[PDB]
Amino acid sequence: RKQLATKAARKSAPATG
Amino acid sequence: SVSIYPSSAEVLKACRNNSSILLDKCPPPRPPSSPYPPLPKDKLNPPTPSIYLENKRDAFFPPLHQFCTNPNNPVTVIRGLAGALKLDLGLFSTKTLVEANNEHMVEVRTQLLQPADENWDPTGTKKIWHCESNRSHTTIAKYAQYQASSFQESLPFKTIKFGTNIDLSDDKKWKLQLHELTKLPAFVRVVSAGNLLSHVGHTILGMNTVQLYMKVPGSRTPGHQENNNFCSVNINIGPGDCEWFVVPEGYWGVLNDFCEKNNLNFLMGSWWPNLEDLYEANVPVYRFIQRPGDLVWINAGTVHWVQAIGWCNNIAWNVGPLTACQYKLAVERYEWNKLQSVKSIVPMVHLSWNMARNIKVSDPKLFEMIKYCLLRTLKQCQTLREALIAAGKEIIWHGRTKEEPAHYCSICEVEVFDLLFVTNESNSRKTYIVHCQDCARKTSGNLENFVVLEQYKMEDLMQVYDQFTLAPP
Ligand SMILES: O=C(O)CNC(=O)C(=O)O
Ligand SMILES: [Cl-]
Ligand SMILES: [Cl-]
Ligand code: NI
Ligand SMILES: [Zn+2]
Repeated sequence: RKQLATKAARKSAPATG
Repeated sequence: SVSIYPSSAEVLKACRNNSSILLDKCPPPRPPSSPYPPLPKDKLNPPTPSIYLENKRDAFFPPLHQFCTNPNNPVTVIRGLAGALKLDLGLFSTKTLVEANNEHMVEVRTQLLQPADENWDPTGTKKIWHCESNRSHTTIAKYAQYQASSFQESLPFKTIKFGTNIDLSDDKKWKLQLHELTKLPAFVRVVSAGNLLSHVGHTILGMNTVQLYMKVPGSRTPGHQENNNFCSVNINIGPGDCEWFVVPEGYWGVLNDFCEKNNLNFLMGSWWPNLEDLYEANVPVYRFIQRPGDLVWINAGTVHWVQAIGWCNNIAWNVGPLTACQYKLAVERYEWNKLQSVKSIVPMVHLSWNMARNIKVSDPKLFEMIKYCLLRTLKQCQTLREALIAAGKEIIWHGRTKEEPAHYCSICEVEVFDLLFVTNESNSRKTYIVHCQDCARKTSGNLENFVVLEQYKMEDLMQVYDQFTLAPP
């Protein structure tokens, strides 16, 4: 069964650098 | 009992080519103009809706739930919540957390210590909206030393560090912490049958799992609405206080315009409103102090920003009441996010289908909104499926595993429901990258190097759709 790349959905704060 | 929606069989036969079943074209989401009627200056500093708990029974008083979700109340502060429930806030003290998981990952924001409720450019020349907040990472042990030693030192701007969005998601690592939170009334619990986010079926970190904040004075969370406009629950652990600034959902268009005018992105940017600008624009601002043990409920779509006044920790997560208002605002933001190329971390299509599987909905307005979403997406899926077969493009059964997350387009970040367009990751024959239909076709006109995976049996979706009917009250 094909393996799909994924990223963990996550709440996070803005960043400016 | 009147049905206004076609059956799944009728939807399917419509897609197989005469008359239309629905418009399908829809006014594009947009930011609201300043609310009408305008508020006079004497109404721009309203008191915060408050609940004063004394006894455990007070917290489980049913009307409390309805007070918090009332759309006219943008925020509710529930005073004395920890004390009423006899919650052991000590389980979330810096000392206790470090002892539990000394090496735990802590994301950090480094910021300038700004005076009062203001935000000045680094030279201290002029107030600006841009909020300098730079990312780094540390351990809970190291941030703890910084916080604790800070609390000793105290007793043209300084730099401070803020431990933020620390994930307390692992029940093995935080067993006692998380068990303590099951003492809460159902409507603010991280997990409950009445919480839409408990029907997602997979983890969204910080939304349906707990996040911790470790703060020193001046630590700021800049202006935002929650992801997909879900309500937020926040408990201050202490020992110090936090100050909250809140603007009603209806003014989010006005704040959006302020951001743009200050060359900042409303949805993704880092911005700290100038209260004097808001006052001149007749935007009302609720402002209050959250003490240790006080719970803050941020209603759906409420715009807010926060700063620590003392040294303290907070814990927080999202909840989604089973209401037309919450569902409407979540869908609106999902659609606006698409237009803005911003990822919705709540996969509203995936979620709506789970809601349809799991929840008997008795409110006609909410029922109609959900079924309308099912209709639009069922039609989109069948239409695409028919097109692909007409093109002789094969559809490979992929299915879903228990708890599998919703997938998103690696390019535009839109949720990709049911039919996944996948092509190999660079230099890999093992790993595949999900694309939406549009993005797949712009890489390959005819989908040459793409495979189409199907996650749900169409017969399954058709059944869920047909079985989703208005429940009796
Ligand atoms: O605690 C903070 O600094 C930020 N918290 C929130 O924005 C929230 O709980 O919704
Ligand atoms: Cl429950
Ligand atoms: Cl599942
Ligand atoms: Ni928030
Ligand atoms: Zn895409």
